[PDB]
Amino acid sequence: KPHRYRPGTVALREIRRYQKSTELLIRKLPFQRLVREIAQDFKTDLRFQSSAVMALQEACEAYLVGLFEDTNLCAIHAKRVTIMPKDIQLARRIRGERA
Amino acid sequence: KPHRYRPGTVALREIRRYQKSTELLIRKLPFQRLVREIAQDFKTDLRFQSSAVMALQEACEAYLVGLFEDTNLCAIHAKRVTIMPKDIQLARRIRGERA
Amino acid sequence: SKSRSSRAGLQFPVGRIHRLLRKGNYAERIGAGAPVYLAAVLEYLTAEILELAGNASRDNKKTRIIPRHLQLAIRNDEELNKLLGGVTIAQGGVLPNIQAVLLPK
Amino acid sequence: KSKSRSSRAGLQFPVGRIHRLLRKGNYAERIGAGAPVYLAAVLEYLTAEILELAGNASRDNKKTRIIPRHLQLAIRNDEELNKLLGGVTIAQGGVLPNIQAVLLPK
Amino acid sequence: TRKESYSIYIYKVLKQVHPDTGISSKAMSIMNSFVTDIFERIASEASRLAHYSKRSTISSREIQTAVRLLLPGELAKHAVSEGTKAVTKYTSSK
Amino acid sequence: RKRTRKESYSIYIYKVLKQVHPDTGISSKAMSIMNSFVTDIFERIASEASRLAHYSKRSTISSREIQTAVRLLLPGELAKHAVSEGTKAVTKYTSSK
Amino acid sequence: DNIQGITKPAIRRLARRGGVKRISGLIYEETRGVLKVFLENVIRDAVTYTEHAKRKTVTAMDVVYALKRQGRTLYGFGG
Amino acid sequence: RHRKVLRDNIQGITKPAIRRLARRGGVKRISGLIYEETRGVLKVFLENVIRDAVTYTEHAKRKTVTAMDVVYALKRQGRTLYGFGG
DNA sequence: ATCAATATCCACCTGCAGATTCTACCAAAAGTGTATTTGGAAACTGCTCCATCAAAAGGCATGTTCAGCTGAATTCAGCTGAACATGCCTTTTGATGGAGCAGTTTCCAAATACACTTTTGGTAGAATCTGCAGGTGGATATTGAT
DNA sequence: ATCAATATCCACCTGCAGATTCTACCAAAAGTGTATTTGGAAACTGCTCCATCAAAAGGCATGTTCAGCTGAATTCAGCTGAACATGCCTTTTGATGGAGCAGTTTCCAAATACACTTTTGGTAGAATCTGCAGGTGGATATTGAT
Ligand SMILES: [Cl-]
Ligand SMILES: [Cl-]
Ligand SMILES: [Cl-]
Ligand SMILES: [Mn+2]
Ligand SMILES: [Mn+2]
Ligand SMILES: [Mn+2]
Ligand SMILES: [Mn+2]
Ligand SMILES: [Mn+2]
Ligand SMILES: [Mn+2]
Ligand SMILES: [Mn+2]
Ligand SMILES: [Mn+2]
Ligand SMILES: [Mn+2]
Ligand SMILES: [Mn+2]
Ligand SMILES: [Mn+2]
Ligand SMILES: [Mn+2]
Ligand SMILES: [Mn+2]
Ligand SMILES: [Mn+2]
Repeated sequence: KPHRYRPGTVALREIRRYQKSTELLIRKLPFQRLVREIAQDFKTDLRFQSSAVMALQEACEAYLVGLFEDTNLCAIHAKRVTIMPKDIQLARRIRGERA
Repeated sequence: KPHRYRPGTVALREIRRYQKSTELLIRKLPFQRLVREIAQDFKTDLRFQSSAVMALQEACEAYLVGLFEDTNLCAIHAKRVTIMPKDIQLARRIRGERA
Repeated sequence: SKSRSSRAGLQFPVGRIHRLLRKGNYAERIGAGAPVYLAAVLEYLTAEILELAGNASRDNKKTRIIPRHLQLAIRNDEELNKLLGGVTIAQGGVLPNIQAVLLPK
Repeated sequence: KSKSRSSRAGLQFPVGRIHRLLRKGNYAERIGAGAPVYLAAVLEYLTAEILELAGNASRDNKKTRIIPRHLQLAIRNDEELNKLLGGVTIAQGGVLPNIQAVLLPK
Repeated sequence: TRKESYSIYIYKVLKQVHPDTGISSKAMSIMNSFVTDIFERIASEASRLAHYSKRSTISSREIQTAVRLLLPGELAKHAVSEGTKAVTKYTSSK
Repeated sequence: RKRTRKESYSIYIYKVLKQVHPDTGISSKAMSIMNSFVTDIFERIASEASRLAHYSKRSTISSREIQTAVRLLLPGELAKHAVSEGTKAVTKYTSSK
Repeated sequence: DNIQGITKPAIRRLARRGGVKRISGLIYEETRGVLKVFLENVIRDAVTYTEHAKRKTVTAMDVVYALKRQGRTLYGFGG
Repeated sequence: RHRKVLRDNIQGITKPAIRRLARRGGVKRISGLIYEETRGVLKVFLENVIRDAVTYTEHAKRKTVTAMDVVYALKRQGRTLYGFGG
């Protein structure tokens, strides 16, 4: 007989998993293309040290995870458990990033 | 006839007044004692330049006004119009001040 | 007989700014053009703020720039604001701004 | 005879090199004799403070070699180190396990 | 002794953009703090920039790159202009 | 072809690593991090020290400068112990010559 | 004591400049806490600058340097 | 001979990876509006870092962004990164 | 208060990829002996700075009354999580051409180091002005009631 | 929205005090003219490290179904926070004087910067070692349905 984890159970599982973890969470190549695109729109004919592309990813994923923490706090603050774009915006406004 | 403005009206009035003004809002002496009290916890026999006590008040009021701004935004975020300590705390955490 | 500031067409003192560079532990040798260029940049920014502030002053029917004018001048400009995001202007006050949901009716 | 300044101060960190880095760093014109010693000491103290805390983490986590995760556990769990490196990102560090209470089921 | 300022230059500049207006003294100092501040950011970044390239000399080029890094884009562009201008003029005079 | 030596703080970090955990070794990315930590803090202190010399119209950075620097930069306790260590390291370095 | 000198009306005033309309009664004591932490950190750093200059009087520059090095640059007393 | 044409690559930030990141952030439930919002924020973030890093590159008369360029870049942007050089 | 379905843990194993140890030059410490500076250590100013004093004045502390807001309780459509079938494209592993760092040499345009020689920018009294703070008297706004 | 009546605001004028501008001068910066240094820009060029390219494989990204539980919309009473007038007292503020100190000077002994001339400590690959990363298979929780 078919068996289902209740909604929100795999999420908690997923949190405990990824926080215990240390690995990059964005795919290596899709991100590198993004980097080479954005860069190229600012300057052409650019080469990148494989380490420089990694350094950027490390920083970016660091940033986004940090950002999602604060986001999740504004969601809870608003008596919700679901993050919304409104929450990201409050986080960023207060972080001073662009108020 | 005794006459009453409805709740929140003089508040709005007060807001427009104080945002239009530039004066320090904490009284100079109570603050000066506060400065001198706190300071002697670090070194004794201390004298203060009038400019130094003043610089501080400017900084404190700048800080607190900024903080009430970010706080009122958290109050709004929770579908309220009343700032509460939750709000001040959420602001201070996201500011990174003491998370 | 003729100073470097006027030699570059500047009000700011290319002379002093060269001494301050040397004496600021920035690098061992300071270049010939660096104090000119820097003095040039500083004057521009000064002028930029000051006009914006003068405009602020006349609009409150005043002829003398006080801090409020400088604060109004700065926070109403998207770029100067980004430049001095971390700066506090004593006696500056804040821009009149009130969140909508707080208005009545 | 050979005696090194590092050993003359009772330090592992290299007082010599740190004196040169000061001289060569556009910090001031003359560098005092004790400045590189005092700094080598402080840099040495902190290195140890972090390293001991990190070593515990590696051992608490079953392992014999400290990796980045460990330094991150060591730093983010110490209230004072954590303040010292509040703006610092440690590559390959991960985050401290933390789940808001309101999120658990009951 | 003498504690020097940027006051007279700020004022000179105040007049050629606005000859009408005067400047409050407390406001004059605000401006003075602004000039010394920005002075320092640029000069600091400039120092750093020369280090990254193992150079012993801060040149107009270093001040420029600096200015591109500190100032916002519209403000950066105009400042580079004015800066290049004053340099080329001072080059050409002697 | 004859790589111009790129010098590190590695061997010292390792020594100290051994003094606390003779047990444990360190991964190279971890070593690198640590190496980034030392250079960082070096610069923070050395900078603040630079400024302090400037405010007192001194041309010279002395153990006294580094110390005020360390007090400003470090948190309490890390500051207190770090001061001690420096003070100790210095007078011992005096006492030898 | 002296914090309490930071009166509820003055606290209310600052809030007003912030655009705050309605204020919980619990804010004031919370606010006094923040202000004392803020001040402590600034002053601690200021007096250190004092002590470094072998002085017994905190100068306005000592406050500025303190503020500057804490992420809160203050124009108007500098220089 | 010629280079390939890069475009629409911010979609490489797949919805699974945005969720993964939120999880590490400790996020339990995610609105559908988040993923496109996140992409916005990430691009702004990334642009500004790459702008500066590349500015360090050209200043050093180079054509290859070095890992140190990103590090300096991140640093003068308030975000110091350990792990790649100091 | 139970079992059936999964997911989580923990141990035990084994070859490699990554860490540690071993060796050998060279850049950089270290040791000496001149050749400068500098950061204090005392003697004294003038100055801001604390300490009062003494009224006056608003600004604050209280208490009352109540408007209206925050929090609680219920309800529901429909959004977002869990699960599955599909197959895409990312990840791995290896090779290759060559673009572009990086490292050395070689050598002037540029910067510094003096030595004087002007000039400017700072300081302390001098000389008008701009707002502040009040003063009517005129519409505005806010609120209570047909 | 009108009908009226407290209060709030806003304008135009007005007199003066506090600052601001304007004037009159001198050590200390700034600008010069030399005498050298010296950094770093150019011109080869030995060589890592990037960019492609390819080829095979499953780890995952995509897309669909489907229903649980969250968010949002509504309602409402209890009670917290606003407005207001009173009564009181702490803050203001204005000299007035004394003194604690910043702020300057004037030497000098101590400490530092140089300029070379040896002496190691560190570093860069080669030479060994050895965690632990991945892969299994059973014990131990955790979770969700009767
Ligand atoms: Cl130049
Ligand atoms: Cl003249
Ligand atoms: Cl050795
Ligand atoms: Mn299944
Ligand atoms: Mn131990
Ligand atoms: Mn709905
Ligand atoms: Mn003159
Ligand atoms: Mn008026
Ligand atoms: Mn008026
Ligand atoms: Mn009237
Ligand atoms: Mn009624
Ligand atoms: Mn009117
Ligand atoms: Mn004279
Ligand atoms: Mn598919
Ligand atoms: Mn709900
Ligand atoms: Mn040896
Ligand atoms: Mn394993």
